[PDB]
Amino acid sequence: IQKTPQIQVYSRHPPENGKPNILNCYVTQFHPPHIEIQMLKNGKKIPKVEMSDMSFSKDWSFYILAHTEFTPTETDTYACRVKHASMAEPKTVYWDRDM
Amino acid sequence: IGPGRAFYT
Amino acid sequence: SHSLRYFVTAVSRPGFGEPRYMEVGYVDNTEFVRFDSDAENPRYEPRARWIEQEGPEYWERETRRAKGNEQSFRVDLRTALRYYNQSAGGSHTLQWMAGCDVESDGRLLRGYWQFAYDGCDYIALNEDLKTWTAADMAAQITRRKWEQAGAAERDRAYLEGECVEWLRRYLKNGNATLLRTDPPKAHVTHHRRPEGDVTLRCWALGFYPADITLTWQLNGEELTQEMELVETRPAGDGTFQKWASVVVPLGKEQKYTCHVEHEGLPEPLTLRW
Repeated sequence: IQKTPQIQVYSRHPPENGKPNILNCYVTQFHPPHIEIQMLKNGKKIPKVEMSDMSFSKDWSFYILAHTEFTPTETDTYACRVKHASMAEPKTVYWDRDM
Repeated sequence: IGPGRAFYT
Repeated sequence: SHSLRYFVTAVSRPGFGEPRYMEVGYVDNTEFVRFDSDAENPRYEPRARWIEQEGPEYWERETRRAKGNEQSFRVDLRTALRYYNQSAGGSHTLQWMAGCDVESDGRLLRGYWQFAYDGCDYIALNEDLKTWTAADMAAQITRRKWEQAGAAERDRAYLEGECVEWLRRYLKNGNATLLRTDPPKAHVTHHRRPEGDVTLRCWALGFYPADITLTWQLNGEELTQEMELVETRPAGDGTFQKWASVVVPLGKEQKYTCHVEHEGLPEPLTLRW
């Protein structure tokens, strides 16, 4: 059995532009555990990204948290891109500050 | 403290 | 109630050496230990600051038990290939979860000792801690071997004995963080949508532990089918976040109330935009 990752992209504190913050990419519900996660700023890979240890849930699907420091602005766009063997394409999710 | 495996599947 | 749980994964990678073996230990919703065979000088390691108080014997002994477990899972992965007649070329994953739930009088409430193979239930110890449930044919082979060997009695000794005693002791030594409660800080945001109606989003932020109940009501009736929720998610600093939203007609937002229940609130919260 293979299951595709679910992805949430969100700040650790309420986003306000010009103020420093932490951007999270939370990847859940995938199986097998092989996965690649990249966080992006205006389409470019962010170099320092920290990854939590991976674990799994009640239903045995895995989960992991990636995060990086950031200061949001009006014009930069952030996203997280995930490659898993369950999908032909990598899946990109863009940060929406109201989600 | 964690669990130890004593028997094979 | 509180819990101590260990989450174990072995993943084979033919052509890229020995399988990867990992263990992660949790007390309730807090990870405190980890082991990773891919690391350099693979060692059981602190992942919480309260556990780093333990002397070198604790770490020596847990690194021994992880390394012994790793060898067992190497053999279990190849046994699976014979049970299921699978080529040695593909990658496969074997998972194991064991731990205990204890009421706060030190009395056990449920032990767990269960396995999965390539993402599906394989065998689990039942809640009597004496009998097994086997998912398929192959697992029934394991069941009968474990029945003849008296496996449940030994695994039950761990769940009833050292899993309860070490939990109780982790809770004392990590009291400051483990027996903290952080209430949610809640508020409702209002968003106009492009075809005339409104999203109201009820936020719960910075709470611990993770369990929480978030619901919307309209004139006192719960909106169980209409609500959208997100999975509860870590803020990354030890607390969690969640939100619930509803789509409501423009000009009728004040008829809707969001309700928050959490261990950190004496009374549930009712919020209204």
